[PDB]
Amino acid sequence: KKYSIGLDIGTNSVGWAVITDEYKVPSKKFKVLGNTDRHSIKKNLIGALLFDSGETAERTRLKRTARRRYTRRKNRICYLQEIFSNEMAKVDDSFFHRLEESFLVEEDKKHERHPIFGNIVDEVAYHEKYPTIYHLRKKLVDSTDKADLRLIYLALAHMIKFRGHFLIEGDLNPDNSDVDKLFIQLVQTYNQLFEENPINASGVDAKAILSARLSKSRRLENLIAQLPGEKKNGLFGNLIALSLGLTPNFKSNFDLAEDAKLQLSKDTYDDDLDNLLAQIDLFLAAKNLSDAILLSDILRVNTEITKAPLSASMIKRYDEHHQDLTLLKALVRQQLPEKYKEIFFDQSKNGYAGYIDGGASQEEFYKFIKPILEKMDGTEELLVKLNREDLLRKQRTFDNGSIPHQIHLGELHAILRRQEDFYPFLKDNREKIEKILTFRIPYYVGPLARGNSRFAWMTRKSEETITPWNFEEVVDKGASAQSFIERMTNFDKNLPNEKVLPKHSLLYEYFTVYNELTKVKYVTEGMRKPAFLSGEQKKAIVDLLFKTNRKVTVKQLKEDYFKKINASLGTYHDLLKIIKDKDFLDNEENEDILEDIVLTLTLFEDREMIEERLKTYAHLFDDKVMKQLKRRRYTGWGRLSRKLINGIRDKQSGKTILDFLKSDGFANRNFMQLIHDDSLTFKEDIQKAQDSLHEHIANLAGSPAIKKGILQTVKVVDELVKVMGRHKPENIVIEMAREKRQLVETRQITKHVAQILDSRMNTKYDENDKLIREVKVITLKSKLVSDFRKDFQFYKVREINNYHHAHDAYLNAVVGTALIKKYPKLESEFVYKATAKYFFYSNIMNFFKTEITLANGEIRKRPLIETNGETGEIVWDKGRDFATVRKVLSMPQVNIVKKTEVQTGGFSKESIRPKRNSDKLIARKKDWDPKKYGGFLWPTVAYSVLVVAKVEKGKSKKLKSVKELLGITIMERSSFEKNPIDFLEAKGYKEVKKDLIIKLPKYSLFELENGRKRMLASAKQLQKGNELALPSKYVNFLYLASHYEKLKGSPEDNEQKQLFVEQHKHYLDEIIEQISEFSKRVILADANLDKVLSAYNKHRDKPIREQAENIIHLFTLTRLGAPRAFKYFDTTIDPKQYRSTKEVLDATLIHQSITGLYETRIDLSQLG
RNA sequence: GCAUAAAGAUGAGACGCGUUUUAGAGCUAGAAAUAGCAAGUUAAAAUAAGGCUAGUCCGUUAUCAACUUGAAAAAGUGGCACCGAGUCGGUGCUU
DNA sequence: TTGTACTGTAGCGTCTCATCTTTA
DNA sequence: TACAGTACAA
Repeated sequence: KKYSIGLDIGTNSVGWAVITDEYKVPSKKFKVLGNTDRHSIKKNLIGALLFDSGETAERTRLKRTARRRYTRRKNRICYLQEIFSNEMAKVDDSFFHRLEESFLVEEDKKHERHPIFGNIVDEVAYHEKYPTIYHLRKKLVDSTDKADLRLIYLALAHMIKFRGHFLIEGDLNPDNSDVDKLFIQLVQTYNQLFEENPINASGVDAKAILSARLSKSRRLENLIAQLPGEKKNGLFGNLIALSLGLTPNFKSNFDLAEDAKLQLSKDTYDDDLDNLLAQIDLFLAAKNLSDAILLSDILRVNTEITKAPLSASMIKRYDEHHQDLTLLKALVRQQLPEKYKEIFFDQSKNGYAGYIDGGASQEEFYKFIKPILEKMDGTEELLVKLNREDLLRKQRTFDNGSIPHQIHLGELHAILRRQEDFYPFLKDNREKIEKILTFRIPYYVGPLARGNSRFAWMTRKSEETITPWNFEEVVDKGASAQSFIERMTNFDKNLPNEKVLPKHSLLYEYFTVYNELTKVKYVTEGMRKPAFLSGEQKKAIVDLLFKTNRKVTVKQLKEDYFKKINASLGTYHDLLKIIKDKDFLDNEENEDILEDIVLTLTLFEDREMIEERLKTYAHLFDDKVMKQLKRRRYTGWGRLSRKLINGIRDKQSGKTILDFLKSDGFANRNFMQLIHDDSLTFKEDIQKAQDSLHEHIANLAGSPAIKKGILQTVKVVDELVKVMGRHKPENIVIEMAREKRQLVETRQITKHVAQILDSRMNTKYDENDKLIREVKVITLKSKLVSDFRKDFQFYKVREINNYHHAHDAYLNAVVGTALIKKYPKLESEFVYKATAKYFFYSNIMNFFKTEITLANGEIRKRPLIETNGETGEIVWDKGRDFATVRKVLSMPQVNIVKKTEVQTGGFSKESIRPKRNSDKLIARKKDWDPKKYGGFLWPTVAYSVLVVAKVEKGKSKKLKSVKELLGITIMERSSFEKNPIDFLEAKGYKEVKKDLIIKLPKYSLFELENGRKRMLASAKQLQKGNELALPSKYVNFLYLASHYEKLKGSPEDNEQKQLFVEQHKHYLDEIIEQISEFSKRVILADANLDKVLSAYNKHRDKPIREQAENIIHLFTLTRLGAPRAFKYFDTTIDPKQYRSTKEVLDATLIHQSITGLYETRIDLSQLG
């Protein structure tokens, strides 16, 4: 009467089985609903549920940030146009409207088709004058003429729209660092500080380290070669620590005024050089070198002194492109005149035309043109330009990601500074335009929402619209920066209402050192029995050692104190070398505000909000010591709150928990032992400190991929309980996969299972016990059932069918129950040192084996009947039990369910196809007709919809009644579910029968003649749906065959398996018969099938291993799901696609429940 | 609990490309189908259609068999034993 | 004039910062 | 892998 549910959870499957206490799987007649004639169907209680993998929220987040970036960039351009509008209205007022209209075709425009100047002659004169935008930018930076206001807008908008990265946070200016040589300036500044003035000889110094990975192995030698040496690490002769600090902190080499540990930084050189900058320079020339190295790396050499180096570099790129284009054209004319048409005219060959007008990248163009350029002569400098990747370049390439925003800011500042005198409004709000360019939302502020986002945490002081100008007096940056951290650091697991402390808390580190000092016991001459460290001894250990040094050694008790009378307190040592007062550290009277200091230096990292938090302590401290504290910075958070640390007194000892850790006398108790005890009043308070599955699924943290596996397992268990007449099982057996995103997600998809199933299943209790254990949830490791498979010839072959999930589940259930009934006293080990446990798990399994062999090559015998022994009940019966297992594995009917899903995601594929006279193109925008503008293709159908209505076909318009499938794409889903009838009537259908509309998601199952099933992949595509239930003998033979010598068993055993697979060669022809019969009944791919037969016939002489391996490959023909392309020995067999859904409109639609036991068949041929 | 690993999540702020349509007067010999030649590097705009609480916000993760109640949330709906096994069949009790 | 049947398409490279988490 | 685009076949 009782039973047990076995489960095998995966990332793409949930295998379920129901066994009774003698390992048989029962079967029941289930009621069939619907309008078909069949009223009851026999089904076995074993099966699997398949689904598509659950996806992480990553891609959605990336596209969301891209959306926000485009919105904010368009807002930047709108701010700049708002600035320009009043004066633009006085000169060519339609200008911004033409720029907005630019995308439209010639007929859709409402102004002249030429955007910039609004007529042909001025537009072509402009494009002849400035071939690129960079010519215009350099002209506006350098020339001193009053320019047309439109050109000013074009340049400023081009800098503001595409504006470079923000990684370099210093206020870099390139014009002081344009030159590649700085050696003489650095050496002059050196010897006016270090009065030597030795004989010196100049040399270029920036590029010389750019030749290699920047390191001293070049530099010490080259700098001694530059300046005649009196030192080696402090010559100030282009030493690398001036260019970039060392990544490990190291003290100053030939220091200027004070000892300080230099570091690689772009955040602290404006502060940590207070050896001078708070008391007053080599470091000026040093930072000039520091700019110079990457600036020469990212700008080409400038021999003319211009204020716009980036525009000049791009002009140089353009000019060399033009020269090499002319040269290459002439050369391929005069040497290879038949290749000229292919290179410069055919735009699909990766030539020059395919590099400009086609879609070939620079690398593809180089790879194509290298043989052409090399087989010629006179093309040598072009070849070296190609080897340096500098041949026929473009002004906007993939490697413009190195330009910092400072260079664009310099060019924009130069343009405004030149042109302010002729247009006064440009001078009146130059700062505003520079702010538009330079502004970023801080990462700790997040989206600028008004309470309508689920991603925002910002709090605003006022309620005005946030522009880049009033951002500092509308956003409470302090509170927002706080909430950026507070939303992330979780509460403690015990009292989930208080935020945890920082890990560098004095209280938390006190807790840690006292916790792992509490259970330190010393055995010595002074006592005959071991005693733990008393509170005085723990005090002495902390006070002498921890409060002076971070490392620990307990031996001071034996060597000093008894005559005299993974632990650290790092923050105490830090604050003792900063404040340098031991009193104010040991003074607990202000320890709360000391923790406030630690908390603020943990919450905040941007410097002035740290100072903002230390305004309130200005009266405690003098100015230089907050200059010392602001440089300190703490990272990481403690695991438990302050209420558990200091907000509680025990009702028996009278002590706070940290007082026990400080002093619990002898018989010391640690933190965990304290809170696990109920005689001390902690456990009941923790239980008092403590309601839906769908949140319990989430706050048990992990990716949203866990939710599918766990939740489908839970719903399977719920419906399986419902199937058995609400009678709860006595066991549930869980695969755990303990001893690869699939495996780590799988282990997360198994860890939660025992908790959720035990909490859901066992819910009734009494006054004597607060849970009556009724459903023992067993946890098993995969090794157990894997050894059970490989030890009694129950081999799995994953390629044949999806029955292996259900079979694995059944195996989990049988070995789990048969394990705990043999060893009842070991419930507390499975039911909800490493080598010893490994040997335990290795030697537990042998009780199944009739013959047991030790690690001695000798024999012992075990009886056929296994018994518990504590009570004589039989728990395994060698014989009928193996017969039962083989019978269950050989069953042909297993409930395999593909979970039907309404598809969600992108509207279509992301590439934008060119224009065509086609109706399949999806409009990019409401007014943008794709016949003129192009659009997207491959839309994704959300779910199909069976309709039955009249359509007006024939040039004689009259109503033929029709019934056909229709694909409701993700774009149309909302407009369809709003009102299906009007949407269908807009699709042309007329007199739609509203009650006959059937929503069909993906993998909707239909049954056809001969029991041939098809899964609806879309309105225009089907999938295979049946399972080849190949008998157990053939799968055993195939596993023993395809792994022919990699089996690695003991010698005589693998040899007799060798002769067995040799002796049963006819199984190959029998499996060919099985696949041919199944594929002629259900797969209906004749050409692929007789290709398979012919390829099998032509390789009958091949060895058993290779033949069997290709037979394993052969099951891709009959597999459930999409038709795939497989290969035999030689031939690659392309799939027969099921590319028409006319076939299922007269079939039996099957509505399977999650277990698949409850069905609702709808015969579609009786509709319309 | 801490130290020593690794693998993975969730969120925010930025950058550079790419694609698309338009603008950058193509010339000559010609009924031309055309053929020769010249040119090519850049810009604007969009970058899920869109939505309304109109924010420098939100729009691709998760959830979803059918049927009966329920706006929704949700709740509810399907007899058993035995002999067999080509995707489940048969026989026998029961209302 | 419209159903099969075959080869072909399919947005991606980072960077700065936060916190977590499970399994050894 | 599910559409799409050419190119047979009615």
